[PDB]
Amino acid sequence: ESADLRALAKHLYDSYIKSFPLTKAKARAILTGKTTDKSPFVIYDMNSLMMGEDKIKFKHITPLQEQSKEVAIRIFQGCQFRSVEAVQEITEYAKSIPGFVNLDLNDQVTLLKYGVHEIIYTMLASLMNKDGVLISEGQGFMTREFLKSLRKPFGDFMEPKFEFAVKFNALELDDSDLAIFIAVIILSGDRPGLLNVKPIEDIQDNLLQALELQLKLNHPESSQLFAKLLQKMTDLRQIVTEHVQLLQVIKKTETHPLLQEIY
Amino acid sequence: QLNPESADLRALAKHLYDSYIKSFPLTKAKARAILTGKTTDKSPFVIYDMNSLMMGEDKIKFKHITPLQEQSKEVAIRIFQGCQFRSVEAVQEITEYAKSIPGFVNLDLNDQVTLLKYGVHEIIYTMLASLMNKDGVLISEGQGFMTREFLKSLRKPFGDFMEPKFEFAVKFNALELDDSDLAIFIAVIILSGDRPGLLNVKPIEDIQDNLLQALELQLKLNHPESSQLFAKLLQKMTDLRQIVTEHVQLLQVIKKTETDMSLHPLLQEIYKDL
Ligand SMILES: *C(/C=C\CCCCC)=C1/C(=O)C=C[C@@H]1C/C=C\CCCC(=O)O
Ligand SMILES: *C(/C=C\CCCCC)=C1\C(=O)C=C[C@@H]1C/C=C\CCCC(=O)O
Repeated sequence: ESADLRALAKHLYDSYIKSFPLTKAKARAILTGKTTDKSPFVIYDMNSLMMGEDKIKFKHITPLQEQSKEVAIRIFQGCQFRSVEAVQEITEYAKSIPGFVNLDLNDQVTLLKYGVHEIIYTMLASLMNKDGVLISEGQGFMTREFLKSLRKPFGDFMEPKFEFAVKFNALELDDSDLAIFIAVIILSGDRPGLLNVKPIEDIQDNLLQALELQLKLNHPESSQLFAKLLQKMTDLRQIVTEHVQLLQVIKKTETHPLLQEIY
Repeated sequence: QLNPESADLRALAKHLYDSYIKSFPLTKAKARAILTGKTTDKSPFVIYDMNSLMMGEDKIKFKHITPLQEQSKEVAIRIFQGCQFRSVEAVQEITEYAKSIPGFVNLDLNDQVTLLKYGVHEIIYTMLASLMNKDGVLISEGQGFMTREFLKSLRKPFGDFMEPKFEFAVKFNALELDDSDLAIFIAVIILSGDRPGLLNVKPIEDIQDNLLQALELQLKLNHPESSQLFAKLLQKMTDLRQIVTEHVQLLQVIKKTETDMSLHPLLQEIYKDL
């Protein structure tokens, strides 16, 4: 049924673009030249960040008064706001994956709950390079060295992912490939608390076929790509528990009685 | 049917299965023939308590897995000293298995040592799975069987080193893999490239790309019904990591709780900034 897989690939790609504003393609051009011609505001140091707040006016996160008086905190604060946006973008895409909405409600919640981080890192890679990462709509670009520049637990917190980004992007996958790759991550049957694994596994099984095919056609040239891709999930889990430990440390910091609530 | 290029890969599969057998005494075929009690000559002595723990050392072979030492007042540790030496032995075998992997000895010496460094544990847990069933694991090479419940009780930290294993084992054994499969898979594992500090990474990838192809053909030929087993097996590699990680974690605590216990240079050198 290799007529079914190619149609399931298109559907997911179609849905991936509707649910996600900044594609991997759009993101790439901006890290190179066909910037539309409208280049991104490079945040390279303190004064570039400060000035950043009003030019790119990512004053969605930065608004809130009583707090924003210690730079790196206002930035982490940022990474959180956008992550919350993304999680609703992921949830929506998810609901586009055939069979998902038909699963036991709890499991949908459960698969989403345990799979959004793996998916946020995966796409964060679509938007970063060895030296930097696109922020807010693609308007900005925060430097890698400026990130290590942050002090306390912040200094290195992003550096883990930069290393993961390089390796992952070396695979040179495009959105066409990522849409399917993301459907697989969600349909993971080893998520704790699941109640009906058979359905989920069957779905991922059909997704893994559609991906294997996608990769063969999209990259005849590259051998065993499918295999190196599945192997990356090992990095992702490992990267996701670590980030989960730094959270632990920042919780040796002081960071409203309705903000932490949402998050 | 079998195109020239594919036939070239079957050769590889048969060469590793051959080197695998020749390097590992207790294969999965033997281990299952023991665990599934299809025998009256291959019956293991079960250890599910101190009593039989005492019975076991008397009954089954034991040229001191736990070397020179009078009964170090605690079983949970005796088991561990033995469960330690046993691993150093596996790295030995695994190291010999590697050498047979085509192109592996032809690599920068420094890289060989690193491919193992990271690959040795992911492999020990893969194979240890062959010696397990939901209820326990074989010891002494089939001669004994230590029940999963006895272990889980050992004590304070010591009763926590084995759950992850049984946890993986039952899920991994679920794939129903056989020796000729494991041999190729374990070769892939060693031949990573995604391993840290690997000086020359390219050559590693060219060898793995091959091992991965061999595994792909093998699994399809050996499991015509197993839909996407190739993939399902590759994902299991992530479980392999959490197990290793979590272990390292447990070991450090243990490196503080028990001041008189000894690791092993080799075991420590793997963990040495792992
Ligand atoms: C931000 C930090 C924490 C996320 C919340 C954790 C819950 C326990 C993350 C980080 O540093 C790595 C990924 C995210 C970044 C946020 C958005 C990425 C944008 C990718 C896109 O949608 O194109
Ligand atoms: C050894 C206990 C029993 C194995 C019996 C079979 C012999 C034929 C266990 C095991 O397999 C899982 C953990 C431990 C050995 C593994 C690593 C040694 C120390 C490194 C560490 O994880 O701390």
